[PDB]
Amino acid sequence: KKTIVWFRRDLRIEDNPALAAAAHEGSVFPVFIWCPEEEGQFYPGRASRWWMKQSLAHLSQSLKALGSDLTLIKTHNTISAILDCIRVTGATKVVFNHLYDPVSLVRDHTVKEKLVERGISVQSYNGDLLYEPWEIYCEKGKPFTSFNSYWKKCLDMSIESVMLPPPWRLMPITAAAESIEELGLENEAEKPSNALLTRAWSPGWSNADKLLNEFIEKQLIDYAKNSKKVVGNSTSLLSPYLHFGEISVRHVFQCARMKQIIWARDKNSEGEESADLFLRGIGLREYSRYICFNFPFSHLRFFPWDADVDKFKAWRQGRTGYPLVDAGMRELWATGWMHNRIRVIVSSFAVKFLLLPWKWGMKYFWDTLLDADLECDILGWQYISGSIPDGHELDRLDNPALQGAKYDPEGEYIRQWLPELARLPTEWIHHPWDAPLTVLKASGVELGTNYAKPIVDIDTARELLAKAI
Amino acid sequence: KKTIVWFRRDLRIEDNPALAAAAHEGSVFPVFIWCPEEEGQFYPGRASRWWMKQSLAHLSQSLKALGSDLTLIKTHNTISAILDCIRVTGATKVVFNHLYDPVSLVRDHTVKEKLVERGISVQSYNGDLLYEPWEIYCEKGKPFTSFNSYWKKCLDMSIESVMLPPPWRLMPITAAAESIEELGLENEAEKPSNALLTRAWSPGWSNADKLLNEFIEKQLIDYAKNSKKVVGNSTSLLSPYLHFGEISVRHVFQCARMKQIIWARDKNSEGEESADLFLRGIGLREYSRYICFNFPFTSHLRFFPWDADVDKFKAWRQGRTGYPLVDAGMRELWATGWMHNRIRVIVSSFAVKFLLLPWKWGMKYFWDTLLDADLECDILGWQYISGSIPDGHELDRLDNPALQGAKYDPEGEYIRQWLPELARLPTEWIHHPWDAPLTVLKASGVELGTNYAKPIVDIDTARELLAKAIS
Amino acid sequence: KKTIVWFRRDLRIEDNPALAAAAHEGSVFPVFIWCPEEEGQFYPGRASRWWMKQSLAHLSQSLKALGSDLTLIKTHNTISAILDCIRVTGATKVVFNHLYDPVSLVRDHTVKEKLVERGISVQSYNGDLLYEPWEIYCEKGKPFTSFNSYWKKCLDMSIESVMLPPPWRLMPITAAAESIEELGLENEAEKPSNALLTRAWSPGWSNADKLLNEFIEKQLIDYAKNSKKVVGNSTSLLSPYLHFGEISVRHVFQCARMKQIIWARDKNSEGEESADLFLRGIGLREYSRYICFNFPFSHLRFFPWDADVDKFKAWRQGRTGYPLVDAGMRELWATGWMHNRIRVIVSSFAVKFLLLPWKWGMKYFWDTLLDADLECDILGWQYISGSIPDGHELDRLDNPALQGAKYDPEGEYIRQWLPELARLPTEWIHHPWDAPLTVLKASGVELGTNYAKPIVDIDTARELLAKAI
Amino acid sequence: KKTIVWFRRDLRIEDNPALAAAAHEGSVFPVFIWCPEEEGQFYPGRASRWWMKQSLAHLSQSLKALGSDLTLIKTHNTISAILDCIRVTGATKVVFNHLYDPVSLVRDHTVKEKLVERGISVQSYNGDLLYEPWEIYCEKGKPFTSFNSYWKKCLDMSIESVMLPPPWRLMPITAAAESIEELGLENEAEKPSNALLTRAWSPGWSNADKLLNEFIEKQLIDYAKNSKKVVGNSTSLLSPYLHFGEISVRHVFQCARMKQIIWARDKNSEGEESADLFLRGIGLREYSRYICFNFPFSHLRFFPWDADVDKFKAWRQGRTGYPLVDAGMRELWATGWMHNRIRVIVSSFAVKFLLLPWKWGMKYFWDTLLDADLECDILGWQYISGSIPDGHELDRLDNPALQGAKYDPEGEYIRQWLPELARLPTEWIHHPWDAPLTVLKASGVELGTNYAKPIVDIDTARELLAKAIS
Ligand SMILES: Cc1cc2nc3c(=O)[nH]c(=O)nc-3n(C[C@H](O)[C@H](O)[C@H](O)COP(=O)(O)OP(=O)(O)OC[C@H]3O[C@@H](n4cnc5c(N)ncnc54)[C@H](O)[C@@H]3O)c2cc1C
Ligand SMILES: Cc1cc2nc3c(=O)[nH]c(=O)nc-3n(C[C@H](O)[C@H](O)[C@H](O)COP(=O)(O)OP(=O)(O)OC[C@H]3O[C@@H](n4cnc5c(N)ncnc54)[C@H](O)[C@@H]3O)c2cc1C
Ligand SMILES: Cc1cc2nc3c(=O)[nH]c(=O)nc-3n(C[C@H](O)[C@H](O)[C@H](O)COP(=O)(O)OP(=O)(O)OC[C@H]3O[C@@H](n4cnc5c(N)ncnc54)[C@H](O)[C@@H]3O)c2cc1C
Repeated sequence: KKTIVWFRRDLRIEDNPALAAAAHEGSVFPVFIWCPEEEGQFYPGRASRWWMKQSLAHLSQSLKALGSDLTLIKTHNTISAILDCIRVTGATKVVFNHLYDPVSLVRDHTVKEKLVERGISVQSYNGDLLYEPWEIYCEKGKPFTSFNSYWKKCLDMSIESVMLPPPWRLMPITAAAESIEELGLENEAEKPSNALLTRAWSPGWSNADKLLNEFIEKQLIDYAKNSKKVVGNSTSLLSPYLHFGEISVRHVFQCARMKQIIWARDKNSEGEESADLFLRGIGLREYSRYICFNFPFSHLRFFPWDADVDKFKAWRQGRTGYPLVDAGMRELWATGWMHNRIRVIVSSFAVKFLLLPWKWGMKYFWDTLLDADLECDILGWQYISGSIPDGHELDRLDNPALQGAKYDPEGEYIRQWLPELARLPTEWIHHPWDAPLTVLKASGVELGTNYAKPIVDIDTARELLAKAI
Repeated sequence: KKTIVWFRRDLRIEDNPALAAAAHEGSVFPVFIWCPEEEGQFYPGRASRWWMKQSLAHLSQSLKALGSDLTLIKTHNTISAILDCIRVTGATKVVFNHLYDPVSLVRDHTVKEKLVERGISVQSYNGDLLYEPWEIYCEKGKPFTSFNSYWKKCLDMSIESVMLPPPWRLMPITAAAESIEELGLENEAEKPSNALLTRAWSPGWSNADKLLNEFIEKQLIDYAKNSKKVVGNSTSLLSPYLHFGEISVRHVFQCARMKQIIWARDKNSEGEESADLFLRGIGLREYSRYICFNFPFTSHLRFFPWDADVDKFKAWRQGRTGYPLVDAGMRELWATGWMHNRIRVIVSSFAVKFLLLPWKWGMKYFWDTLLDADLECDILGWQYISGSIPDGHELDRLDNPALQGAKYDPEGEYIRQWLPELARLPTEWIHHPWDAPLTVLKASGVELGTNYAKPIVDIDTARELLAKAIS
Repeated sequence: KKTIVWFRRDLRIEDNPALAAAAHEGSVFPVFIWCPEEEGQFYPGRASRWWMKQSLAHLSQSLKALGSDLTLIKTHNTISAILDCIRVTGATKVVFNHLYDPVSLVRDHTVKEKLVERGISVQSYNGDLLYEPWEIYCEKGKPFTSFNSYWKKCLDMSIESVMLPPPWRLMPITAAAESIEELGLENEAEKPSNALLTRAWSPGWSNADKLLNEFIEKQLIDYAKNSKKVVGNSTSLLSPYLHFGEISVRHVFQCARMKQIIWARDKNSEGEESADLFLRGIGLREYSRYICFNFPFSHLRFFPWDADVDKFKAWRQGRTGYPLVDAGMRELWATGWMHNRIRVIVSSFAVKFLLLPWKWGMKYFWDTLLDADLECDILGWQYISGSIPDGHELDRLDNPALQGAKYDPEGEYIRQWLPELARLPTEWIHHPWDAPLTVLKASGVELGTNYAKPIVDIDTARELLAKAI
Repeated sequence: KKTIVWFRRDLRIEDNPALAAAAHEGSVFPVFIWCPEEEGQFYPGRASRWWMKQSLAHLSQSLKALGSDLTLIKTHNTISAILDCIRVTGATKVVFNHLYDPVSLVRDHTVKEKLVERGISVQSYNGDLLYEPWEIYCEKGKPFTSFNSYWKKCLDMSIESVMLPPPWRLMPITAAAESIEELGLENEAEKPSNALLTRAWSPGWSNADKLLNEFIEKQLIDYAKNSKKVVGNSTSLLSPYLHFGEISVRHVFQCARMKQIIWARDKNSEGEESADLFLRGIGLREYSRYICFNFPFSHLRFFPWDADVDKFKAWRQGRTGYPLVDAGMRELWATGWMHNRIRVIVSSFAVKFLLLPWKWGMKYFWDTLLDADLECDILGWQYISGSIPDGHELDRLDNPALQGAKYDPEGEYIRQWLPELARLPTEWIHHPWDAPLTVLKASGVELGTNYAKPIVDIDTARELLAKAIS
C-alpha cells in the first residue's frame, strides 16, 4: 500500500490514529497542504503562524529520523495539491485527522467526494478530541448548552484507545509538483520581533511531552488553588500545544485521571479537586467543539456599538487606565499568552466598558495569541457577551476593587507588569482613582502623566450600558 | 452484561485488556481464586508470596475506589470456584488474561472447555506480553533457539496498543460464595522477618508506575553505562513489578522507545544506545516465554552425579564460601530479596560448577527468596548458565574471581557494602583474598579462616574435577 | 562598671567592639539618641529611615533576649540626652563606635570634650570600617588621590582582630528619662507605601548573617562574571546592611579572603578574579571614608545648570525616553536599590544630559535609597562629575547603543522593568529612536503613545556640554 | 623581624594565634619537627599517622600559596633541630602553640629555658582550648571533681575572641637544615589499606571548614534528638579535625553560640537545647585537657585480668555474638571512627564482659582511630572505669535489650554493618541469643554457623566480677 497522511493541526507522532493507520499497511507520504485562500477569515494570526513555523520544523525533524520527511506545499487549491501528490507518489489511499472549524468541515467532505469517486479510498480518524460531537445525546437527543449538564454525562463510559508511535517508516520513490520548503508564515519585516517569543515558549511535540512531566508530577498536586491565582503561569500552559495537536488529549486526560485515582485512594482531598479543576477544564475544550459543530454562524446580537479606533488602540497598548486590564494586555503581547481570568477581564472591558465590536477584540486575540484556537476563542466570547446560561450576563460590570481581590491577591500581578505602580498598596492597586491624593503621591503615582487615568469612568459605564437594553 | 474478571498475575489497571474489556460492556466482578493444590512443584515461594499479599491488599483498596470490591477466594478446585461465582452474581462472561506457566497453560484452556459446555461466554486477552509465543513464525520449523535470531525478527514489525483505565465500575448484587478472608500467603512464625522486606521494596501498582517514571526520566540516560556494573541502582529494579503484572510490557517498552526517538533527532549518540540494551533486556523476558511455551516442563534434563553435600549447601545460602562476589551476592539476595543479573550468573555457576551441588537445590532457594520469582525467567537463567542452551555459557567454563570482579565491580565498592570485614582490603585483592600476600592480608585485617572464611573450593580443582567427570 | 553603649550606625551585636568592651567590664546600658536637629542635610531620607525602624526593632528584641532592653531617645541635643542617661544610671563611662560623616565627626569630639571635663571616661573604637583613614600613609604623608594606588597599599598591612557577641548582660536597673518609644522615622501619610519594601528586603542583623552564608558558598564563586550583568540582583546586596552597620566589614572581608585562598591553591583562575572584584569593591567603601576624611568639600566644580523642574520629574518617574535610564529609575522606586552600573547611567543622565544640579540628583538618591550612605553616594557623584583622576570625564557622553551591549546583554533588563519594550529586539532595545519605522510597529512601540520619545537628543546634549567649557 | 613558626598540633590558618602574630612581627619560617623517639608511649597509631601525613601535605600546599614553604624535619632531638633552624635563618623569636600532653608539657617548657638562656625570644599562645587549664580556679584549692560542676564555672565569664588569616608571607634567604621531604609515617605494607580511608574522610583544614559550615547550618537544628542515635551521620564528625587543630575551638564554639542567640528570640525550643548539648559536648573536651593537666600519666588499678589472646582477637574483629558490639568494631576499623555511645559499649564490653586488660583496648583504639586524642581517650576509659564520680561504676553493665531500645531504634545500624542480621526483627536484633527458635530459623540466624554465639554470658560477667571486687 501507498498511504498519504495529511497533517493539519495534529503536529505530533504520538497517538496519531491517521499516522498509526499508515506505516501499519504500507508506505507513507507525509504532506502539509497550506492553502491560505481557502482559510478565509480564519487565517492564522501573526503569533499563531510563528508557532506553526516552528512546530512544522520540529515535525519535519522528527519524521526525518523515522525514515521519511515532511513535504510542505503552498497551493491555490487543496484538492489540486492532493491530487497532484497522488500523481507523483502513485498512492492508493489518503488519511488525515478531524478538524471541526467551519472551513475544514466543508473541505474534509469536499476532498472526500472528489477523489473517492476516483477509486481512491479515504479514512478520517478521531483526533484532538476524546468524544466526537456526534457521540453524545441526552437519551432524547437535545443539545446540552449547560456545560454542567454536558460534562456530567461525558464522564460516563470512555471507550477509546491510546496508540503508539510507528517504529519504522517507508517512503516510495516519487517526484515533486508545485515543491515549496518554508515560506508564507513569517514576514521579513517582523521576524526579529517574532524571534523573542522563545523566551517563554518552545514549540514541538517533544517539548510538549517535557511539559507533561513538569505539570503532572509536580504542579497538578495543588492545581485547584493555583488556577484561582492569576500571577505566575499558575496553570499548565498546555493551550498552545493542544491547539496545534502536539499533545494527544488522550494522554492529557489519562495521566491526569491516573493521578486522581491515586489521590482519591490516598484520602487526599486537595489533589482530588485539583484533578477535577483540570479535567473539567479539558472538557471545556471538548465543549467548544460540540457547540461550534451545531451552532456555527449563538452570537447573532448586533446592538449599537462604538467603533472608536483611538479607544481601541489604547486597549491594545494597555492604556485604558485600569491596572488589571492594562497588565493583561501587557502580558498578552509580551509572552503571547495570558491566564483565563485575564482574558475574561480584558474582553469584557472591550465590549462592556468600551462598547467596541466583539469581532474587533477577537481579531486582536486571533492575531496575538499563541494558543489562537477557533472553538475555544468563540466559546470565550460567548461567555462574555452572555450567550451561555452558565456565564456572566452582558449587563454586569464587576467592580475591579473586589474583582482584583479574588484572582490577584496582594496585587502581585500588577506590580510585575505595571512597575510604575509597584508602591501603590494592595488596597488601591486595582483602582488608583479611588485612593486619596495623600496616598497616591505617597505611592509615587501621578494619574495623568505617571500612569494613565481610567479611560472610561466605571460609574458612568454601568447605567450607560443598561441605557440600551 | 455481568462479566467476571479473573485476576491472577495482572495486578494492574493502567493497561489491563481483560479489565478494560469488561466494565465497558456492563457490570464487573473482580475475583482472585487462590487454589494452592493445583499448582505443583512450583508453588509460589516464600518471599514471592509476601509480595503477592501486599499487592492484593493494595489492589483491594484500588478497586474499591473505582466502583467494585475484590472477591478473595481460596478453594480446593479453581473451576468449582468459577462456577460458584457465576450463579451467585448471574454473570454471563468470564474474562482473564494470558499466563504461560505450565500449570495455567493446561487449566486456562480447561476452564474454557468447561464453560463452553455450560454456555458461559469466555474470552482471553494478552495482558503481560507484547509478542505472544505463538505470534512469531518462520517459513521453516521450530523457533530460533538463539535470542539474537529471535529478537532480530521481533523488531521487524510492531502492531501494539495501550488501553485506558475506566473511571467507573459497577458491582453485582446479593450474596457471596467461598469467601477467603485473605489467608494462606504467610506463616505466623515468619511474619516479622518478612516485614523487613519493606526496607527496599514497596509493592503495588502505584509505586510501580512511579518507579517506571523515575527510571525512564532520571536513570535511562546512562543505563548502558551502569547496567554493566552491580553497585547501587545499576538497573531499573522492575523485575518484581513486571512479574506480577503491575506494569504492562507495552508501557515499559514504549516509554524507552519514545525516549529513544528523542535521543535520535537530538543526536544523542550514547542515549539511544542505552535504550537498545534496556529494550533488549525486555526481549530476554519475551524470549523466556517462547522457550517455556514450546518446552513446557521445568532443554534442561542433565542430572549427573551431584555432590549432595547439605553442609556445603547451607554454606552457599548464608554466603560463607570465601568468594566475595558469591558471598556478597547471597548476602543481598537474602537481605533484600533481589540481586543483580550478573551476580545470579555467579552465585549459581558457583553452585553447580564450584560445589557440584544439584541445580534443583539452588533453584528452590531462588524460588523462596526472590520477590521476582518468575517461572519463565528462573528457568532460562539456569539453562543459560549450564551447557543447556548455546546462547552463551557452557558446562566447562569457569571464571577467575579476580578478572570477574574488576570487570563488573571496579573499586570493589560492592563487597565493602555487604562484607564490612573486607573494608580495608584493596581492590587489587578484594575479589580474591586468598591470592593476596600475607603482608597485605594482615595489613588489611582480613585473616582467612577466622573472620572471612577461606575459599571453600579451589579454582584449579573445580576444573580438574569436572573435565575428568565428563564422558 | 556602669557603661553606656551609644548605638548609632552599628546596628549589630556580633563583632561589636564598643558592646564587647562594655560587656566584659560591668553593666551595660544600650541607648540610641536620635536628634534630627543636629543632622543637617544628611538627615536620612524616606527609604533609609524605614530601614532604621526595622533594624532598631530587630535590635531591640535582640538585646532584650540577652539581658537589657534598648532605649531610643529623640531629643533637641545629643549631649543633653547623654548627660540625662548618665544622671539616671550613674554610668561612669560612655562608649560608642566611629562615624566619619562631617556632622557626626564634630559631635563625637564635642561629646568627648563635654564628658571628659565632667570626670566621665569615654572610649571610641573602630566600627563599620576595616582600617581608619588615619592609619594608611606611605613614606610621604600625601593622601591617595587615586584608588589604584590606594587599595594596592591597604593590602600590604593587616592588624585587626574580630570578637564574638557578648555572652551575658545585665542592667543597672534605675528610673529612665525623656522614653520616646518610636517616633520620627515614619509618618502615617506613607506607612502602607513603605511596608511594601518587605517584598525584596528584610532588614536586620541576623538577616545580614543569613545573606553572607548564601552569597559566599553560592554566588561569590562567579562574582566576576556576574558583575558585568545588570539584569537582576547579580551582586551581593550587602550595601544596606554595611551602611547601617548590621554586619562588620571584617567578617565580610574574612569570608571572601579565605575563599580566595581556597581558590588560590586550587588553580581556580575564575574564583580568584571573582573574590578580587568583590574585595576591590569593599575597598571602594574603604576609599569613600578616606576621601570623606581629609577632603571635606573635592567636589566644588560647579558649572551653569538648566534647573528644569519638569525635566526633573521625568527623570524620577522614568519618562526620559531612554530605556536603560527609565528601567533603572523604576527599580530605584520599586525596591529602593539598583545596580552600580545603573547608578552610573542615571546619575550621568541627570547632570550630563538634562543639565540638572548634582545636588538635586543626590537629594533624590538620598531620599529613595535603602543603602543611602553619605561616603558612598558622594564618592559616586565624584566618579560621574570627573572629580577623580581614575573616573569618567565630564566632557564625554557614552552612546546607549554600545553602553547596553557592555552591561546588559541579551536585553533582559528593559523587558522586565519596561514591559512595553518586550518584543523590541536587542538591536534597538537600548535606543528605539534609531530603529526604522517598519520595526517600530513590528515591535508594537508607538513613541507618541507607548514609550515616550527621548526628551533630549544625544548628539545635541554632547555638543551643548562643549558649548559651555 | 624574623619569627619561626612551630606547627605541631595546630594545622590551620583561620585562627592561629602563634601564626598570625608571627606574620605581623616579620618573616615566617614554618617548621614541623617530628622526632618519634621523644614520643615513646604517646606515639600516634597506624591510622592516626595517616591523617597526619595527608593533613601535612595539604597544609604545606596552602602555606606555599601564601608565600612561605613548610620545612619538614625528622630529628633525634627536637631542641637540636630548633637551634639548627635559627642559625641558618637568622631568626630572633621562636613561636608555637600550646599542647597539654605529658611529653609537650615538659618539652615545650624545656625549649623555653634552653632558648631563653641563649637570648632567643619565645612566646607560646593558646590555640587549642577556650580557657586554658590554669585559668580556672575553683573552691579554694581542689581542682574540681566532676564535669557537671566544672563546666558551670566556665559559663560565668567568657572573654574570648578570634583572629584572621594573614594574606602576606615572606621566607628568608638560604637555610637547608637537617629538611627531609617525607618522614616515616606510612609503611609500604599498609599503604593500599590506608588509602581506603579516603572514602570516609577528607582530612585537612580546608575540608574542615566545609563540614563545620555544613553541620551548623543544616544538621544542628535537631542535634538534641539525633545525638543519642547512632545510625548515619548522627553527630558532626568533628573529632578528628579538632584533634589535629584544623579548626579553632573558638570558631566551633562561636558558631553554635550564634545560632543559639537567633534561636532564642525566635524561641525554636529544640534549637537552644541542641546548642546546649553541642557546646557542653565541647566542654567535655575542655574538661579532658583539664583533668589530664593536673593529673599525671585516677586510672591505676591492676586487678587480676583475663589476658586471653583469643578473646582479644574476637573483640577486635567483631566476633563476640553481641551485635551492638560487633557492628561497632566493624565501623571503628572500616571508617576509623565510631559514635560516642558505641565507645562506652565496645570498651565496657572489653573490660567487664571479657575482663580483658584495658591497656589492650586503649592500644587498639590508639592505632585505628583518626581522632586519637591523648587528653580525651584517657578520659573516655576513665568514664568506663569506676573512677570518675559522674561515671559508670566498675560493677555496672546494661542488657543490650535496653541499649538498642533507646540508642539504636529500628535496628538500622546493625543491618548495615552486619548484613547477616538484616531479616532479624528489630526486637531481638540486639540480642539474638534470647530470641525463640522459631524466629531464628525464620530470620536465617544460626548462632554458631553464620553469626557467632555470645562469647560470654551476661549473667556470668556480673557474678564473676563480684568475686574480684571484694
Ligand atoms: C475570551 C477567551 C478566549 C480564549 N481563547 C482561547 C484560545 O484561543 N485557545 C485556548 O486554547 N484557550 C482559550 N481560552 C481558554 C483559556 O484562556 C485557556 O484554555 C487557559 O487559560 C490557558 O491554558 P493553560 O494550559 O494555561 O491552563 P489549563 O486550565 O491548565 O488548560 C487546560 C486545557 O483545557 C482546555 N481549556 C481550558 N480552559 C478552557 C476554556 N475556557 N475553553 C476551552 N478550552 C479550555 C485547553 O485545551 C487547555 O490547554 C480562552 C478563554 C477566554 C475567556
Ligand atoms: C540464574 C538467573 C536467574 C534469574 N531469575 C530471574 C527471575 O526469577 N525473575 C526475573 O524477573 N529475572 C530473573 N533473571 C534475570 C535477571 O536476574 C533480572 O532480569 C535482573 O537481574 C533484574 O532486572 P531489573 O528489573 O532489576 O533491571 P533491568 O534489567 O533494567 O530490567 C529489565 C527487565 O527485562 C527483563 N529482563 C532483564 N534481563 C533479563 C534476563 N537476563 N533474562 C530475562 N529477563 C530479563 C525483566 O523483566 C527485567 O525486569 C535471572 C537471571 C539469571 C542469570
Ligand atoms: C552615583 C552612585 C551612588 C551610590 N550611592 C551609594 C549609596 O548610597 N550607598 C552605598 O552603599 N553605595 C552606593 N554606591 C556604590 C554602589 O552603588 C553600591 O555599593 C552597590 O551598587 C550596591 O550593590 P552591592 O552591595 O550588591 O554590591 P557588591 O559589589 O556586591 O558589594 C560590595 C560592597 O562594597 C561597597 N562598594 C562596592 N562598590 C562600591 C562603590 N562603587 N562605591 C562605594 N562603595 C562600594 C559597598 O559597601 C558594597 O555593599 C553608589 C554608587 C554610585 C555610582
